[PDB]
Amino acid sequence: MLQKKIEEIAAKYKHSVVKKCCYDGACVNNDETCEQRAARISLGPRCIKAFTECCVVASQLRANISHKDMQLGR
Repeated sequence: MLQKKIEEIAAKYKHSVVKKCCYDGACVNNDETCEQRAARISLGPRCIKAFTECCVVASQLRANISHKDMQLGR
């Protein structure tokens, strides 16, 4: 599951673009500051909470495991 709970919340967005936003969120740079690590969340509004959210849930998916769940579920 390199993106199961995140590809699901991404696809269930009321905005095709929010999909990419959550895409990075799950692929967050490393810690909390996801797009923040990027440089400055400046790709859109739905992004801020879309990516931030997918990156936070992804944050808990990768902040506790380190295998199928982490390596994949992230």
